[PDB]
Formats: sequence, C-alpha cells, structure tokens
Amino acid sequence: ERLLDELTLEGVARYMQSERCRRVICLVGAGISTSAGIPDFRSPYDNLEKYHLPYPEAIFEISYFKKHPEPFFALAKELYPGQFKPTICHYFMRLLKDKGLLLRCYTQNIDTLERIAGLEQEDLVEAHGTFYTSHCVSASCRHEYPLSWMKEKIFSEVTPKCEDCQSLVKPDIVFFGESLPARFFSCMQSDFLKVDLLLVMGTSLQVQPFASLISKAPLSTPRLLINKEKAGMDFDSKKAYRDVAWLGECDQGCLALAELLGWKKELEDLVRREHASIDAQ
Ligand SMILES: *C(=S)NCCCCCCCCCCCC
Ligand SMILES: [Zn+2]
Repeated sequence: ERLLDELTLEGVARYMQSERCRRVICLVGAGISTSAGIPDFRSPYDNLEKYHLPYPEAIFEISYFKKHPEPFFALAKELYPGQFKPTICHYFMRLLKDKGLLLRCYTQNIDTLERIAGLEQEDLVEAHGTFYTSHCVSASCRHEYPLSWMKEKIFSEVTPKCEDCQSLVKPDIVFFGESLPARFFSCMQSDFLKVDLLLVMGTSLQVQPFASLISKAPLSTPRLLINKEKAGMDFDSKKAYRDVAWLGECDQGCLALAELLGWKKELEDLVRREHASIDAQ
C-alpha cells in the first residue's frame, strides 16, 4: 500500500507524527559524522603516497593490513580526531530513542559517536565494527583492550601488540575482505518484520552486504534518504510510492525534519548540553 500522503520531507514528517509510525530503523554512514570532523573516504589520496600502497583502497583491506599493519596505524595517528563530539544527526537518533520510536540503528561507522550520543548496545548494530574495543588476533588468546590503550599505541607510532602472546592487536573494525559480525545477521532476521519507517542517512548504500538492508523492510514501509546524493530505491519513477530523497548535509536534513515534527528546540537543547559536557572533559 501507499502510506505517505506526499513524496516529500513534509509527507514523511506527517507520517512520522501519525499513530502508524511506531518503529523506526536508522541506516547510517559516513555522512552523519563528517560535521564531527570524522573523515569520509567516500570520494576523497596524496597523503597515502608515503606509505607506498599497491593501490589506495588497500589500506582498508584485511589482506594487506595483516601483511603490513604500519600504514593503517600511521594514518590513524595523522587523521585521528582531536575530539569526539556527536553531530545533530546523532542527537536526532537519541531523540528517537528517548521517544520510544527507535527500533535499531544499523551503522557503517566505526567512530563510536552513536554510543557517545547515548544509544545503548541494545539499540545499535555496529555493522562494520568499532574502535571502542580492540582484540589480540590470536584465537587461543583474544586479549581485549580499550580505546585509551589503543590510541596511546597509535600516537607513539609503535604497532599495538599483545604482551601475552606477542601477536598483533586489531581494533574491532571490519576491514574490506572481513565477514560482518554475527549480530548484524541475527538482528536483520527479525528487525525488519514490523518496521514502519527506514531513515537512511549519510550513506550512498555503496557497501555490501549493508546496502541490502533496505530490501528487507515490508513493501509498504516508507524510506527517507537524507544524503549528499541519490543512492532498490524508487524516488522518481511513475510508480514511486514510498521512497523520498532529501539531498543535502545530514545535519541540515535532520534539523529540517525536527522542525517539521516540532522537536527543533528539544534537539538544539540536547546538542548544546551534550557538547558543553564533552568540552568540559
Ligand atoms: C567500512 S565501510 N568501514 C570500516 C573500514 C575499516 C578501516 C577504517 C580506516 C580508519 C583509518 C582512519 C583512522 C581515523 C581514526
Ligand atoms: Zn594475545
């Protein structure tokens, strides 16, 4: 069926305000973190030269990292953010949580900003893993290390290693060439059964199998894309009925949606308070 009265941000807002919109899933990527100063890599190269990679993308590939971990950790030093302050978009997802609307946030990002914004483990599928924890790569071992320990090793420019077994310690991130975490598949099996809206923000759905999540929702479930560009989705055909694309920066789009929902002040207050706290730390 068609649930939206209009294929626009305004039509989505009216639907969200209605009794029909009970469960929302967010699918998010690099675009929700760019205003937090988190690097994108969707469409950047000169910095990489000094490492002498076989090809730029090799720095995010598991095979190469295994053979030569030095480039990755040096790039992590050089691009490491000075602060970890979640964006308006993160805080909008916090509002969905607080208002009992957020069923789950599936994230491609590894920056921990969802957690910092106050989404709990239960609310999150960290599809591409996280920096929040790191593990020794040896199966018979798997010593866990926190971020505090991890960055100290990144800054000192010495490869992080397990003392116990001598082997490498890897941030719990999913490199290209690595299979995704179990939680991604277990959650995806049931989260999409009764979902009322997908909010797809800051991703062009370029990376598989994350991109396949959009097709798991019922045919009637509206899907809103907030992104720099259009990215399964039918926004523009004569058969379009449920997909809406709002093109721009994620913070601008979330501000616009919050304004339509009457949440603008609540959102602005939350961001202000939370940023002030982080600044004080
Ligand atoms: C897949 S889309 N995401 C996970 C890729 C893992 C590689 C991340 C590169 C991080 C290097 C920059 C570090 C900044 C702290
Ligand atoms: Zn170990």
